[PDB]
Amino acid sequence: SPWRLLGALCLQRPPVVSKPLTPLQEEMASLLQQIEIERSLYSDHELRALDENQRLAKKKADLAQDLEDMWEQKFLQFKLGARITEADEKNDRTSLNRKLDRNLVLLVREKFGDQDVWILPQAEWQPGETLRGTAERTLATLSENNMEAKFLGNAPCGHYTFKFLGAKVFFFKALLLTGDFSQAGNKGHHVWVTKDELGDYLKPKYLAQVRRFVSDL
Amino acid sequence: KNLGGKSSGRRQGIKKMEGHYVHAGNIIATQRHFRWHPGAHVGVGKNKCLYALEEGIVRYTKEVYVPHPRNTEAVDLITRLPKGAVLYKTFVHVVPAKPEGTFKLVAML
Amino acid sequence: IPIEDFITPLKFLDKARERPQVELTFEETERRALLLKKWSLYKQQERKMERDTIRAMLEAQQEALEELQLESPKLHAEAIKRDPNLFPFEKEGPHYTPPIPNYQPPEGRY
Amino acid sequence: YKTKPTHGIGKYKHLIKAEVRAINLGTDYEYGVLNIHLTAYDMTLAESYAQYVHNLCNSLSIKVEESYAMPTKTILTTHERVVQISGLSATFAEIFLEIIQSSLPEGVRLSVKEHT
Amino acid sequence: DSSRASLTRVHRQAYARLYPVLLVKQDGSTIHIRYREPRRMLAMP
RNA sequence: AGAGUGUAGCUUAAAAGCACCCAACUUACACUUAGGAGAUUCAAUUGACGCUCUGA
Ligand SMILES: [Mg+2]
Ligand SMILES: [Mg+2]
Repeated sequence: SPWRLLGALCLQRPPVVSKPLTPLQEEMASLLQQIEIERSLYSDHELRALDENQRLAKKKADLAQDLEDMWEQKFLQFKLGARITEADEKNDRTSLNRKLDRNLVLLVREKFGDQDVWILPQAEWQPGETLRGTAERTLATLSENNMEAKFLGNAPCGHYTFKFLGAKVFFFKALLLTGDFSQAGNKGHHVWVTKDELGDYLKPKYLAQVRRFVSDL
Repeated sequence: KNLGGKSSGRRQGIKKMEGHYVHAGNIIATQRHFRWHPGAHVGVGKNKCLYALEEGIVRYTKEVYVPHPRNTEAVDLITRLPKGAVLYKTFVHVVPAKPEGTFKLVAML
Repeated sequence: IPIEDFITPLKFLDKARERPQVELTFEETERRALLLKKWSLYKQQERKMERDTIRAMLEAQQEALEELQLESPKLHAEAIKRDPNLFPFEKEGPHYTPPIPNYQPPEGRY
Repeated sequence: YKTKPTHGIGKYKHLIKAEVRAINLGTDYEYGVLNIHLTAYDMTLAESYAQYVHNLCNSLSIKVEESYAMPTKTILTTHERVVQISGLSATFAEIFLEIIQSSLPEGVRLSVKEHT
Repeated sequence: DSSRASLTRVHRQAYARLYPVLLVKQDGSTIHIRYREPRRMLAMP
């Protein structure tokens, strides 16, 4: 059969910031402190705060509070980095800091002779190169950078075939350790998309189901 | 160099086979290890002998071995078996022939 | 060599008098016991999500090696092979802030 | 008895297995023993994530030999726990690894280091 | 879902108070670690 | 568009039994003990809401 040979790749950006908690979990958190405090056994912080002040009351009837004052001021001194570097930008969809809590995936625009399809990153292949080698080549053709992506195995993840002459696309999985994404305002249309906008850019039935094999969290 | 080993035979094994009529206290089968386990109306001595408790007819059957939970050796052999596995052992029963007594007319008072 | 740190410290015996007061009222025990049930239903839902994304993706990935089996008999005998690059595997977890500005990198360390 | 059809009805040692390199022979390719090192400075965060990968393996029928720990280093003590895994298929290799990736709580680092 | 095995408890019996001390390793990596005498701001060069 | 159809995860169960979730003893798993959430797709054996596939 005439096979148009297409290999492809969804990259998975690991989230660098842990998710905020849920209203039941913060009660599940604050309950988990109180039972832990009740089952603790005489820390030296409360030994030098409760046993001393009885004896400091003893010399006056005949300090640890100044220590804890030094620990509130440095907690307020060195201010925190932004967990949300998202609400300020809200339109920089090319940014690697587009969403810090979620899973992000490369997604660009390609143009065909008959189709104008927003696409997950693809490439043509030849049986001379291995399939894990095609996904190795996709890291540095359309991205034009010095990224460090990590594959796990050689097995595919998602297989949707469409015919015009026949064709198959093969979606593989990688993960960036770091990335030297030079010229992030490239000539392309790369968007890092969590989950809900993947149902917004990829409409047809062989592209509206990429979300079935990316990690849901 | 090989001295010892002049022990006689124990003469153990089945004394009353299948279908034999057996009174209470008759030793059914003497054994060295648990070859036959006791069943209905059959007791065990200290030396694993099987004596009969009622007057009846000896039957040998195969049923499911469920050991006692305090018998930690066999329970740790039970909990290594696969999920459909069922153990079986040969049991010795006595089917009691007589009833335990009748109601006889003593006197019209 | 069998040396560990599971051993309970000797200092955590003597002065066990710091909380001889373990008491709650009725309603504090009521609201906690409602929380343990609502968290019992919560993690049942969260592991129901992961039992979906494991099963459904394995459905797609076994149908992928079913599709790459039929349409290329020389290429599904190589997708089964193992990459020799996962032997020194290591990955940090997530954080609160992606790192910082430039500097200030200070502690006396002793 | 031997001559009866009920011979061997009570035998059981064939239901009990009373008594490693990378096993990739012809198609059935599987790893050897694995080790999963998890280091964190919280005993609460290291002990509790050692449970979940063990609960993830038990729910997927992956054989866990040891789940021991190596002792701490006084930097502040870093607690390290080892979770021994054997046997992953081709489809299982990426999927079983990515869920332990997608559940790392707070700054704990993974490992797929091996024996010795 | 990086909140799975972080909702925890010291499963020992002889243990002291453990305070949610925020630690930075070298670069602005604020990580909550239970540590005695609550500093709320820890760092290493 | 057509076919297969459809009890919570599974059931030659008929509102069931196993699987399943948390807590405590366990390094942990396991066991056990305390708790937890569950369904017959709606309308009269029949028809039309949902899923699987073969198509454009
Ligand atoms: Mg002899
Ligand atoms: Mg003799």
